[PDB]
Amino acid sequence: MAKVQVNNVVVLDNPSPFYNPFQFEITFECIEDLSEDLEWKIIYVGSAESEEYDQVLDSVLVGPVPAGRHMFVFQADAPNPGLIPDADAVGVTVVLITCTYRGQEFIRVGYYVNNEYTETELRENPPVKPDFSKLQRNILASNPRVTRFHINWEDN
Repeated sequence: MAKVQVNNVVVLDNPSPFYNPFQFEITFECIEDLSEDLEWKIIYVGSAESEEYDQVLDSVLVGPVPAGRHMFVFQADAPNPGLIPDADAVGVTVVLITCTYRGQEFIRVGYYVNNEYTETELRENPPVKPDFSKLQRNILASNPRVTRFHINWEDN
Protein backbone atom coordinates (compact mmCIF):
# COMPACT_ATOMS: atom_id res chain seq x y z
CA MET A 1 0.00 0.00 0.00
CA ALA A 2 3.09 2.22 0.13
CA LYS A 3 3.30 4.98 -2.47
CA VAL A 4 6.97 5.67 -1.76
CA GLN A 5 9.71 3.44 -0.39
CA VAL A 6 13.12 4.92 0.38
CA ASN A 7 15.72 2.36 -0.66
CA ASN A 8 19.09 4.10 -0.96
CA VAL A 9 19.92 6.83 1.51
CA VAL A 10 23.39 8.23 2.14
CA VAL A 11 24.86 11.35 3.71
CA LEU A 12 27.42 13.38 1.82
CA ASP A 13 29.70 16.38 2.49
CA ASN A 14 30.46 14.97 5.93
CA PRO A 15 32.57 15.27 7.81
CA SER A 16 33.11 19.01 7.48
CA PRO A 17 32.92 22.20 9.63
CA PHE A 18 29.48 22.71 11.23
CA TYR A 19 28.76 25.51 8.75
CA ASN A 20 28.43 22.85 6.06
CA PRO A 21 25.04 21.90 4.56
CA PHE A 22 22.99 18.81 5.33
CA GLN A 23 23.66 17.02 2.06
CA PHE A 24 21.57 13.88 1.70
CA GLU A 25 21.22 11.66 -1.33
CA ILE A 26 17.74 10.23 -1.09
CA THR A 27 16.76 7.46 -3.48
CA PHE A 28 13.12 6.53 -3.05
CA GLU A 29 11.13 4.26 -5.30
CA CYS A 30 7.52 5.23 -5.80
CA ILE A 31 5.56 2.01 -5.88
CA GLU A 32 2.46 3.88 -6.98
CA ASP A 33 1.54 7.24 -8.50
CA LEU A 34 1.29 10.14 -6.05
CA SER A 35 -1.57 12.61 -6.49
CA GLU A 36 -0.65 14.57 -3.38
CA ASP A 37 2.76 16.18 -2.88
CA LEU A 38 5.37 14.39 -0.78
CA GLU A 39 6.75 16.63 1.97
CA TRP A 40 10.34 15.67 2.80
CA LYS A 41 11.74 17.40 5.89
CA ILE A 42 14.96 17.86 7.83
CA ILE A 43 14.00 18.03 11.48
CA TYR A 44 17.26 18.45 13.33
CA VAL A 45 17.72 17.89 17.06
CA GLY A 46 18.19 21.29 18.64
CA SER A 47 19.29 20.00 22.02
CA ALA A 48 19.75 16.52 23.44
CA GLU A 49 19.50 18.36 26.73
CA SER A 50 16.01 19.46 25.80
CA GLU A 51 14.79 17.92 22.57
CA GLU A 52 11.98 20.49 22.36
CA TYR A 53 14.65 22.78 20.90
CA ASP A 54 14.41 20.69 17.72
CA GLN A 55 14.03 22.61 14.50
CA VAL A 56 13.06 21.76 10.96
CA LEU A 57 15.32 23.45 8.44
CA ASP A 58 14.27 22.62 4.91
CA SER A 59 11.46 20.70 3.23
CA VAL A 60 11.50 19.27 -0.27
CA LEU A 61 8.07 18.65 -1.72
CA VAL A 62 7.40 16.93 -5.03
CA GLY A 63 3.93 17.63 -6.35
CA PRO A 64 3.14 15.12 -7.78
CA VAL A 65 5.49 12.17 -7.37
CA PRO A 66 5.33 9.70 -10.31
CA ALA A 67 5.85 5.96 -9.79
CA GLY A 68 9.52 5.15 -10.14
CA ARG A 69 12.81 5.22 -8.31
CA HIS A 70 13.79 8.87 -7.92
CA MET A 71 17.16 9.95 -6.56
CA PHE A 72 17.17 13.57 -5.41
CA VAL A 73 19.62 15.53 -3.29
CA PHE A 74 18.36 17.13 -0.11
CA GLN A 75 20.34 20.19 1.01
CA ALA A 76 19.78 22.41 4.02
CA ASP A 77 22.09 24.91 5.73
CA ALA A 78 23.33 24.62 9.32
CA PRO A 79 20.71 24.54 12.12
CA ASN A 80 19.99 27.60 14.26
CA PRO A 81 23.19 27.89 16.38
CA GLY A 82 21.19 29.58 19.10
CA LEU A 83 19.13 26.44 19.53
CA ILE A 84 22.12 24.14 19.94
CA PRO A 85 22.98 23.91 23.66
CA ASP A 86 26.41 24.47 25.22
CA ALA A 87 26.94 21.00 26.63
CA ASP A 88 25.40 19.21 23.64
CA ALA A 89 27.00 21.22 20.82
CA VAL A 90 30.30 19.54 21.66
CA GLY A 91 28.54 16.20 21.21
CA VAL A 92 26.34 14.01 19.04
CA THR A 93 23.05 15.35 17.73
CA VAL A 94 20.56 13.64 15.44
CA VAL A 95 19.31 14.81 12.06
CA LEU A 96 15.93 13.39 11.21
CA ILE A 97 14.49 13.02 7.76
CA THR A 98 10.75 12.75 8.12
CA CYS A 99 8.44 12.26 5.17
CA THR A 100 4.96 13.70 5.50
CA TYR A 101 2.20 12.15 3.40
CA ARG A 102 -1.48 13.05 3.92
CA GLY A 103 -0.39 14.78 7.13
CA GLN A 104 1.10 11.54 8.39
CA GLU A 105 4.83 10.86 8.39
CA PHE A 106 5.67 7.28 7.43
CA ILE A 107 9.42 7.30 7.95
CA ARG A 108 11.97 9.08 10.07
CA VAL A 109 15.65 8.68 9.25
CA GLY A 110 17.76 9.20 12.34
CA TYR A 111 21.28 10.13 11.30
CA TYR A 112 23.67 10.67 14.18
CA VAL A 113 26.05 13.54 13.61
CA ASN A 114 28.97 13.63 15.98
CA ASN A 115 30.24 17.15 16.55
CA GLU A 116 33.78 17.60 17.82
CA TYR A 117 36.19 20.50 17.41
CA THR A 118 38.76 20.16 14.66
CA GLU A 119 41.26 22.03 16.74
CA THR A 120 42.78 19.24 18.82
CA GLU A 121 43.32 21.75 21.61
CA LEU A 122 39.61 22.63 21.67
CA ARG A 123 38.84 18.92 21.90
CA GLU A 124 40.99 18.98 25.02
CA ASN A 125 39.30 21.94 26.69
CA PRO A 126 35.76 22.69 25.44
CA PRO A 127 35.13 26.36 26.32
CA VAL A 128 32.06 27.49 28.30
CA LYS A 129 30.59 28.58 24.98
CA PRO A 130 31.07 26.04 22.16
CA ASP A 131 32.75 27.24 19.00
CA PHE A 132 30.55 26.29 16.06
CA SER A 133 33.14 27.53 13.56
CA LYS A 134 35.65 25.02 14.93
CA LEU A 135 33.16 22.27 15.25
CA GLN A 136 33.40 19.34 12.87
CA ARG A 137 30.26 17.55 11.78
CA ASN A 138 30.86 13.83 11.42
CA ILE A 139 27.50 12.60 10.21
CA LEU A 140 27.74 8.90 10.87
CA ALA A 141 25.75 7.71 7.86
CA SER A 142 26.96 4.22 8.71
CA ASN A 143 24.51 4.44 11.62
CA PRO A 144 21.06 4.99 10.06
CA ARG A 145 18.33 4.79 12.68
CA VAL A 146 15.39 3.96 10.45
CA THR A 147 12.08 4.42 12.23
CA ARG A 148 9.20 3.71 9.92
CA PHE A 149 5.58 4.38 10.78
CA HIS A 150 2.69 2.37 9.42
CA ILE A 151 0.28 4.94 8.05
CA ASN A 152 -2.51 4.96 5.53
CA TRP A 153 -1.36 6.06 2.10
CA GLU A 154 -4.84 5.30 0.91
CA ASP A 155 -7.36 7.84 2.12
CA ASN A 156 -9.64 5.41 3.92
